[PDB]
Amino acid sequence: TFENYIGLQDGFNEMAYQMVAHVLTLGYAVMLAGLFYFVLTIKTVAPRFRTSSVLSVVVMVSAFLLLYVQASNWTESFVFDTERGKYFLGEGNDLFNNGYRYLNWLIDVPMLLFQILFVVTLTKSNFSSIRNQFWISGTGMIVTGYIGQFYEVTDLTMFAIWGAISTVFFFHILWLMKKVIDEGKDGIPAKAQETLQSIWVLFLVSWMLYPGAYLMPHLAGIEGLFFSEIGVVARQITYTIADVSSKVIYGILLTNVAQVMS
Amino acid sequence: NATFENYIGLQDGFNEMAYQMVAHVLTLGYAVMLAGLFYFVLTIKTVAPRFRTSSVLSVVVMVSAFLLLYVQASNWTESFVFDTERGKYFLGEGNDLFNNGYRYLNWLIDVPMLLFQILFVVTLTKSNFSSIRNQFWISGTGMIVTGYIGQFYEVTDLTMFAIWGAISTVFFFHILWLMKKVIDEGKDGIPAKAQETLQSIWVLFLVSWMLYPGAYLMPHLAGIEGLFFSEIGVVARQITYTIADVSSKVIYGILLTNVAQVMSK
Ligand SMILES: *C/C=C(C)/C=C/C=C(C)/C=C/C1=C(C)CCCC1(C)C
Ligand SMILES: *C/C=C(C)/C=C/C=C(C)/C=C/C1=C(C)CCCC1(C)C
Repeated sequence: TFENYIGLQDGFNEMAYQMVAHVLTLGYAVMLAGLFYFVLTIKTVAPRFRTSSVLSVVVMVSAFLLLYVQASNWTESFVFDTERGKYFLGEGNDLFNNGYRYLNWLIDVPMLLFQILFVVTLTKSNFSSIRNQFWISGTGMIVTGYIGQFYEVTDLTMFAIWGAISTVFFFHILWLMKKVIDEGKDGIPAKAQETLQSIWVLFLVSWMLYPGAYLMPHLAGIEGLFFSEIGVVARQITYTIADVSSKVIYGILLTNVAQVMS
Repeated sequence: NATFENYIGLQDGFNEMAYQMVAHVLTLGYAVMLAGLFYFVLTIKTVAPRFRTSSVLSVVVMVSAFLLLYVQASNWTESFVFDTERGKYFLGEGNDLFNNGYRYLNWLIDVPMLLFQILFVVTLTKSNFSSIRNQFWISGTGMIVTGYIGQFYEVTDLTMFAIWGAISTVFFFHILWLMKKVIDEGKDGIPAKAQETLQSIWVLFLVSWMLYPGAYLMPHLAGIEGLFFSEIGVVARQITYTIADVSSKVIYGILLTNVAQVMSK
């Protein structure tokens, strides 16, 4: 409950509050933009690759609704105070919770992991085990990382152990994902492999922003510059930077591969 | 292995009346979506800011429903070729009507939005907003996904048709149970006029959403399939789907603004 500590203790200034709102807003705006693209490029690809576009489409709705709800929740959860000149947390149900983002990833991560297996062929690996290990590891990554965030402020020590258990589940993801890229690369045109490598480095970078934002409150030391409203701002841009990269750009690039393969 | 509309269009064919009635009801469909879009943009100012998230969601539902119902109308016109020997329309050139993908893509997109938006209007006393949303999404998505999968076996494998269709009804009965809770809970504490509208919303939700399995699963469940395995059944199902979409999207969103307008006073 990092945002609710800052939101109630220090408060949010007008710039910070309206930035998180605006960033989240264009976040769900580009989600619907990416959805428009994936529907249009469904007959651009062969029937074999149309499962990937649907997975992109399904991912687009869920990210939009998440970014949509979190944008609405952010607008309503913090009420302006006239005497102090800041926005403070207030009472209701349906308050802004960054853990809702986690539960979204619980289902979005496997889809984003699966849909490349529908684009990319597996050589010297069976589709079942790869997909099956993707599922358990990514799910195991998110659930324990979900747990650690509960101790983001009250217990930094549990925040450490739980958040570290998941980052090896992360390292599992990258260790199963690399061969998917590798084995699927050779055999198809080299330009599609170059795309696929860009898809890998993009994969690498964007998926580090999610533990990187998980480390925003305690980056400039435990309670430094980022244990403030700017650390709350910084976290929500980062997520929005990651979400476009991890989903829209990632799916757009998986389609180019599917288009190149006809 | 074959869609109901594909089999009829490839084997039996379509006489002029049936062929033009499907396009007619499809064009009427997106016309109602475009007209509903006018209402929602025009009413966005009639509610307090906290309820414009629901109105804009309706706008989003209208745009995508309009666009996707539009492509279906265009595809229906372009996918069939007239045969002068039979006086009928036959799907040609390996046109599969996209396996009704645009129809199911439309449902895949709109269903979560339709379920999500009522939480932006209605206030909850006992339930966890995030968990309701997650369940809504899981059930709604699985329903349409399993509906699209089983739709390929309606003419071929009755066993596979039943196993996927029965799975879609699991998700469906779960949605009904959820939507009933949200509405019954959101009635507490609000003016009785919005309570009455919320009940009309429930009844409308119940009936309209029921029309989709009615046109797909209930013909086989009652043994009336076979009488509809023709061009008549293709038209009857499309008309039912279109009436259901107007009710579940446009009429649904209108009543939501009426609740938000009462609570915005
Ligand atoms: C569309 C959403 C995406 C791709 C989410 C990705 C999630 C992760 C790579 C983040 C996992 C975490 C860690 C590696 C460290 C501990 C906490 C987490 C869950 C943020
Ligand atoms: C606006 C889009 C809507 C409301 C469409 C929703 C679809 C359903 C409520 C129906 C789903 C189905 C079943 C319950 C059983 C058989 C398979 C379906 C997809 C027709």
